[PDB]
Amino acid sequence: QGMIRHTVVFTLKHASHSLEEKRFLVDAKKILSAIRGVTHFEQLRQISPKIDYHFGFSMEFADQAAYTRYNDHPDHVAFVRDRWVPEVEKFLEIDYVPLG
Amino acid sequence: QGMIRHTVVFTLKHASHSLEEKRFLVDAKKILSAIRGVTHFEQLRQISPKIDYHFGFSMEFADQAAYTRYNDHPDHVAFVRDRWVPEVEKFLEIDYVPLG
Repeated sequence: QGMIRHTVVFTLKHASHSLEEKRFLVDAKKILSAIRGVTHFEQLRQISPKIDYHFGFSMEFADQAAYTRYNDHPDHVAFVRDRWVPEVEKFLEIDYVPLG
Repeated sequence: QGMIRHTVVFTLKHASHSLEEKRFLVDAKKILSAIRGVTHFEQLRQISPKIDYHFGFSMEFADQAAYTRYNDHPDHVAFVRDRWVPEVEKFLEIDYVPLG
């Protein structure tokens, strides 16, 4: 079936430009980009005024197997439990594959 | 300020797998990818079951000037008036710049 582009757009509970915000972004990058199968991990600022999300993470997986293996990796599980759930205010997951 | 990744996630009023759906996608690609400043135009299928959008378009602009010039291009204006507004059920625009 092929390549999957996994993305998440989000807003944190932390104040804009704070050290808490910086630390979430810096730590997420270090942790998530190190997981086997994660490719082209990018941190983004969301700039459209129409939707109320401040940031995004984007990455690509060779296939659904790699995506599932990332999701279930202990480092990802720990990150979601210990950082994402407590610090993220709101989010949308948007995953893509090439049209076909 | 730099590169802008312009994306739109959407659902059409047309039935899934129909010729009307095919034609919207085929024509959007031909029209939009030909506009000066549009780079890496990609048509995508949205696959997360959590959000109710079927497709996405993604493209990149060198800067905000190129983005604005695409938006205001007669071909884009005509496409939005004649195809997007009448055929799109719902959508979200999510634009990104590199964090940073």
